[PDB]
Amino acid sequence: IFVYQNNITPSAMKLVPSIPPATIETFNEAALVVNITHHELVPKHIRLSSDEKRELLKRYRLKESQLPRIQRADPVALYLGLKRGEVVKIIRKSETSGRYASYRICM
Amino acid sequence: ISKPVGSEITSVDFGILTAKIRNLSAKQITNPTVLDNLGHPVSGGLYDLALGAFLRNLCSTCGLDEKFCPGHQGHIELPVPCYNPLFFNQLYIYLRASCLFCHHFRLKSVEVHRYACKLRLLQYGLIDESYKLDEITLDISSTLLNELKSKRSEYVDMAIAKALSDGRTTERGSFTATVNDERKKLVHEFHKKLLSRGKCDNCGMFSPKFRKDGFTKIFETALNEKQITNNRVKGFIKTGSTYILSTEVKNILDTVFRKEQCVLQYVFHSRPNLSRKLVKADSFFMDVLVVPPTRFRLPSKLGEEVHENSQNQLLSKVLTTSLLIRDLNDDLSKLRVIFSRLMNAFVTIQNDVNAFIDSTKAQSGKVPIPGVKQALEKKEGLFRKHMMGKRVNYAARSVISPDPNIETNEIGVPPVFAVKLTYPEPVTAYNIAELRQAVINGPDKWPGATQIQNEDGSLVSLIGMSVEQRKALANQLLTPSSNVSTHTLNKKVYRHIKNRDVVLMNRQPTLHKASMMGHKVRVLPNEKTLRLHYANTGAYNADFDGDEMNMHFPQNENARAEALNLANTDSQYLTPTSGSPVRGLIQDHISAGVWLTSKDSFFTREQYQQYIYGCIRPEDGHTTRSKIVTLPPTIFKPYPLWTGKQIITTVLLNVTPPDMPGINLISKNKIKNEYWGKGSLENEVLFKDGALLCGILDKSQYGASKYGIVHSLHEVYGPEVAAKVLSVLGRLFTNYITATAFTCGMDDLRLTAEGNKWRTDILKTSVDTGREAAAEVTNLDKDTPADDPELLKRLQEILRDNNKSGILDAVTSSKVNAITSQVVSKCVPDGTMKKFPCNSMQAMALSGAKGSNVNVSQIMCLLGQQALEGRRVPVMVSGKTLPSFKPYETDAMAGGYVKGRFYSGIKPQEYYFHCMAGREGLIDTAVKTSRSGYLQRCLTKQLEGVHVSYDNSIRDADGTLVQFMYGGDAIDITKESHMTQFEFCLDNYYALLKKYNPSALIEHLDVESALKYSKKTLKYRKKHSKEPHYKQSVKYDPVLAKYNPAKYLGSVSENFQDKLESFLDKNSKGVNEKKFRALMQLKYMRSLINPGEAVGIIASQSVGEPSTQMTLNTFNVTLGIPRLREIVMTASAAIKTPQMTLPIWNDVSDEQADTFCKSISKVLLSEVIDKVIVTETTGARSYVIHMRFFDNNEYSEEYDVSKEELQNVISNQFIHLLEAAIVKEIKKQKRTTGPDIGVAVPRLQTDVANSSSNSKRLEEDNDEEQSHKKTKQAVSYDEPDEDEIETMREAEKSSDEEGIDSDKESDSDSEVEANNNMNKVQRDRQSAIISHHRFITKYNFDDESGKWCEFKLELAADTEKLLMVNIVEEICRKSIIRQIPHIDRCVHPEPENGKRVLVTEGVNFQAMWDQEAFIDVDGITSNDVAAVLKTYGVEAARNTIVNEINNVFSRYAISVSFRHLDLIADMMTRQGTYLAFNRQGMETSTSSFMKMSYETTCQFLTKAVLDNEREQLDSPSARIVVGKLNNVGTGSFDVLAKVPNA
Amino acid sequence: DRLLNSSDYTQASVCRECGSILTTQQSVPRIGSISTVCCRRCSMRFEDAKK
Repeated sequence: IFVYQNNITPSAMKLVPSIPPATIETFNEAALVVNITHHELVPKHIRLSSDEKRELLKRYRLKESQLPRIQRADPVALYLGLKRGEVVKIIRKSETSGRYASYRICM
Repeated sequence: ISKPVGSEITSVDFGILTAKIRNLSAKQITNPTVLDNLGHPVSGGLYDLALGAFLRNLCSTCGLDEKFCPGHQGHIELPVPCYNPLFFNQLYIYLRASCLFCHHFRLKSVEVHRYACKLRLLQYGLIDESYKLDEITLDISSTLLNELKSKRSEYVDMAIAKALSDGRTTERGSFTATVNDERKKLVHEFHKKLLSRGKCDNCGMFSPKFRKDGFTKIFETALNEKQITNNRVKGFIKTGSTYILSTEVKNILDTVFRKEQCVLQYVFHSRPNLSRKLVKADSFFMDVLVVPPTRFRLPSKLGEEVHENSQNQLLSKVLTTSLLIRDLNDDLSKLRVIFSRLMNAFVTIQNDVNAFIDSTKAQSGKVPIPGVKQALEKKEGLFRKHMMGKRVNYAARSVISPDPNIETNEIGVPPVFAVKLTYPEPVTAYNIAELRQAVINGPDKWPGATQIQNEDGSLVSLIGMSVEQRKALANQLLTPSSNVSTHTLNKKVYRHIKNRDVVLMNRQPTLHKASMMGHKVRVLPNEKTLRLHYANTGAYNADFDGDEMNMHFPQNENARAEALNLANTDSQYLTPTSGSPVRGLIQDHISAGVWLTSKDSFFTREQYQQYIYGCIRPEDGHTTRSKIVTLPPTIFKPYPLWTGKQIITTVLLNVTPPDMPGINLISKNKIKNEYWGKGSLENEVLFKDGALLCGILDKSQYGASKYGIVHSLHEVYGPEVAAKVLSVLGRLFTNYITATAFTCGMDDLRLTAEGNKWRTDILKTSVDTGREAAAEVTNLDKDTPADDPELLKRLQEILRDNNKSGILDAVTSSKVNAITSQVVSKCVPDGTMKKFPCNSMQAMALSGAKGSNVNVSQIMCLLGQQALEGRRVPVMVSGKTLPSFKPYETDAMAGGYVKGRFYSGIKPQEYYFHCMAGREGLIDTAVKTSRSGYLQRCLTKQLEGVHVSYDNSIRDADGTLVQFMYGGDAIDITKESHMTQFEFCLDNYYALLKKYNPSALIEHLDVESALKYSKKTLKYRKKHSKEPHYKQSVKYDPVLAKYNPAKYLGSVSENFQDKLESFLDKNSKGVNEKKFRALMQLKYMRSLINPGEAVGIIASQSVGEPSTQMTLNTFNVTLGIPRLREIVMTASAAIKTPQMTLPIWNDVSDEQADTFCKSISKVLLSEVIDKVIVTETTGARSYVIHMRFFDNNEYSEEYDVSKEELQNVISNQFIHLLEAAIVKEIKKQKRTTGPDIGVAVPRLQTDVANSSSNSKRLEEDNDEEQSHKKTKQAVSYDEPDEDEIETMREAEKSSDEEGIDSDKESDSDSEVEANNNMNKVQRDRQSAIISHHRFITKYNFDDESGKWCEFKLELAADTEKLLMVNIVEEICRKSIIRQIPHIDRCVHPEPENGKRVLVTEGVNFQAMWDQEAFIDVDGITSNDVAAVLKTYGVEAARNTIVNEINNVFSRYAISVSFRHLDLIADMMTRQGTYLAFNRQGMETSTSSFMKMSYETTCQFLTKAVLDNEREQLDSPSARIVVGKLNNVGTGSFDVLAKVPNA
Repeated sequence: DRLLNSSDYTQASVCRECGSILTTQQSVPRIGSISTVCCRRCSMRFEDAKK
């Protein structure tokens, strides 16, 4: 994680995929003043290992691209550090039912 | 139905006709003659007899006749390949991007190889592997770039073989919306890198860039003077835009497409290519046309005048030109002018096939000939007029009429309709007795028939026959015909519509599904109109004054079963929007139950037996006991009498089933107890074992009202018992009204003499109210008189302002509305002449029969304040509200307070003001119409295949999952009505136990499992009760997420679970608590949403229908439908009024919070200036600017702005703007000072189009304009007249290579007091202020008091007069003192329910995070959804959508369910972005017939062909086109018959 | 019923090889035969009897 202050050079933005095993995740420290997962409108995102991604897709009989999608540059997908093809689990409080578990894949 | 179909269409491939059309139709058309003299079809013409039979000639191809031939196609041999105007825009990309020398593209062959190899990955179900191709990257020699290509194709050959080894793809590929999202993102990028390059990267020699014109000519420019020097240092090792012939461009793009076959194999395919056919260039070029068959090109006709067709008119012009360009090619064959007509003939042979396909993309007199593209794209055309909107047989329409003597689930059919509409009834062994009588009666006498169908397929009409032939033909129905081909079939008598059929019945604006219900048929004699019950008038929303309803009569048993079980009126009792009942008795049945169930109502014995059999008749099947049972009387000894509440007991005793016990209900009336007298209890309704024991019945009980008696019988005994009670009470209070009438007279309206004495004296106290308010607003006192001249000066001051004078119109309105409610509160119950039961005027308001207490007050007491546009009566320029009043008359009556009443009359002055308030509602009559018409259509095209699956998930038609449960808990809205009404269920336990019968039910569903897991999750949640939501440990996901609710007993949402615990714990009441859980957890299981349910349509109708109810104006925040057009439609990144709710802390105080609002709210420098005194003098033009601020103790309270900040804005921002405005204005002085006199300027006041709305239809009154919208289906608007539709019409600009690339301009050619005695500081501050500005030359600032500022701009002497004060007033209103960005003004409103919050006019989340000492930053709430998406992610953007749709509905007191709002917000955020319902949102979708049928039809059509798409035929808009059965509901499964033999 | 079985509803013929509606035809039979339905662009004229 490379926390910076004003900017990283566009010449230096090419060094992010420069390591194919290892990732570099850059955050501007003005965007880190408030942890956005503590906000009332943001539910509990939990990321699923493939031992239960696969058991999710076996219950509902889903291809991976038929799930609801979360973006690669979402403020909570960048928080958890989601690679593409990783299902995150959302437990949100419905007005009707209370705690309601929903799922969403990163593509 | 006796002709079954086997094979059926399952999927539809798009494609291009190759020029081998010559196989299917070589009947080619060369003669441009259509008919000769003496009317024959000429051979080789456009009406040839090999194209199908025509004018009673036979077909030369079929051999069949005028009717039976299907028609045949024919081609027109173009001698040259002129291109296609559909695929032209998408070859002009491929022509600009190719190198003509190298015969490749301009890009690198490996950059093309990258995109060619990612699109191979996207056509399978794998996307992350298509981003891992960019991670293969290792002045480059040729042996490295051919190995880089080898290892990228190495990975893909393993990436596909890995996934196809699993089930993640098939050999036919996979294709979803998110897969189609990424493919559009590469191909649009691949068509942007290729469009802009300089040289070919595989050679040097580069082609000159083309430029086109209106789709007919291709021009190639001459390569300019700099670039040939590149062509001769690399290649060696006429005029502007010469013409390029159409055979050159094929020859160019043939060797381009042959060379890069590898990339184009994956641009023109979104699924894998399985035929491996080559993408060729003659797909873009048209060697031949085809001609539609003659049946599709018949002549047009008006009266006797039979004109020539549109299609033949265009198609002959091509065929004359083709013969010309053939004949003139013979002319040039013997060798100038002949070369200039041939090249001009190529312009017009292209231009006439461009005319054959398009109309606007050709040239036209005023309105040219329609092309085949423009026959498709509007509300009219083809794809919405004749594919979604067909006209039907077996239907009728008529005016409807009221009827209380029919059942509520019935329609009364006239005998005019009844002897026309016929149903094919196959004759069998059980119906020959009733179908012989049908053939005997014939088509005149009603229970008869019209025609019989033989076993061979032919019909035999019975119309002209007599009773001889008809009786001799009824006796032959069960006779087998001798044939063996038809030994299975039997005959079909087309009997008339009897009393046992059903009918779809259709009010014409069908805004929701209860506007089209299924009635039973009752054929009534002697009538000419359809005839309907009053209980159905709320469902269709009908008023019985000339409404026409369509009567659709379905024609098979798969539709009779579904109009009797699914779309009947008995199942439509509760609406799906909130679960409220929409069926009940309306006006005069309400006002008879208040008399019948009253306590005066005693009936004798002969009267008791008559009213029971007047409403309940055992022959029709109303009783359940086959014999009317009665009750003992309530009075025995003096004379036997029955009470009126005992008749209601009796009619409930007979219609309810005898096994189930009576209803137990405790409720309320609308009628207060004190209207009956001392100690009366006739407000509490009490049913105890099916017996009305207390309290009258009203609109609150058997109206369309929730938790009444009819709504309770629907829950305990079901929909058919509650249907019969509205039928029985509809006839009980009709026969009671006949025997005992009801009237409204003049004595019902008069006050008594004491009560009429009260309202004179209470209104005597309002003669001195208009001046007490007028002296309050002007801040005078001690009751200044009305004609005091200082008051009259002040009232004229508040006459000239609009933010004032609503102050006076809100003080004086409230100060006279108190006198209004003092007269009502003392008179209308107590000062009336006739008290409650006998006063039918009050009894129609208290019952809810018709009217209100407001209507009764304006009749008996006074009209009151007639308020206009929210304010009050408008005033003249002279201070007079009428010519009868003194100017500035301080009076209530002069301001429009009507003290008169409708009983006694309103005076001519106050008659006039009530005519003003009568008109201001009537301007909101015409603006109601086309508000929500387009909004609901745009919802119902996206939420249209969305349906419950059998695993309770909410999925779109293509399978792309939207939700995992409906609402969170999979409950139908029309079932959760008594689900939390636990007190009602405990009273009715034994009656509700054998509705939800658990004895024959428990061995099919698991009992012990989800009860065990729920008590884990319940107790574990009770541990971490005070932990916040982000610290909630997630060991135990909810029980619905693990167990099927319809299969496991006890798997229940965590909100129903807690309410059931909180009822059983706080209440101690032969019923245990174990057997009340096991019923209320069975009631939950039997109240679930069924699979196949069309929850997409229901959610889109439950939003769009009550938005026909919020069309009204202000009684700040964007209100109603234009707020709903921003959320649901158009996906507004820029809301016109964005806000931000900032919750302040608990320990911050109100003084600390108002001071905080001042710190955020922006302060213009205009806001702290009182006066600016500019003394201009000359000699150099020495302008002196003196500013007078307000006092420092004032603007430091009002704005929290220190006087040092005024120094730090004037000296550093103001004068930089001031001297910029001056040198701009002196530059205007030298350059532009005078126009050209005599030259006309353009137009003045016309609009952009049509110069008016309508020249004739704009003067149609609402009784005449509803006469033109009743006789035809005319609910649509052609131009829906919206700026957001115009902003949906205006966006998405052409190019960055346009005339202006970044909106570039010139930006060039610039090159009192008398004080002195400053200190050294202010002298030296001034020195660098002069030295850093251009004209200052003197400066000072009042630092001791902060009251003034002063400087002396001394300009040039050459300059002339200049309006300096208007320069200053602009700059002061723009100079910001203190603005936090994107935020204008904060304010501290009055709290709703303990939430101390702020409201911020603007959205800036990033800046409010640094104010955590006052604001809870973990609780701030916006309505800008595109800002919550950008900052807090996609789930907080989702919860903002459901919260901001709910503000639109709860403001109008409309309660939609949250289950409908959750399904829309999950559809708008299904991509992780904020998409709306529009063309741009619809783009990422699977089915193309949904896209073509919405709008921009041939836009999506060319997209579907260039994609070479297979249509999977699963959206419902694609199944109706191809005629396939829809699969939402009863089409969502297959029925299979069990046969016994092997 | 209200959009197919009452409005238009033809039982058309469709070739199962080219997958097209409008390329079909009932033949003119030689005088002994019964006419049958036969496609056109899947057809080959009898002159093409080549080896």
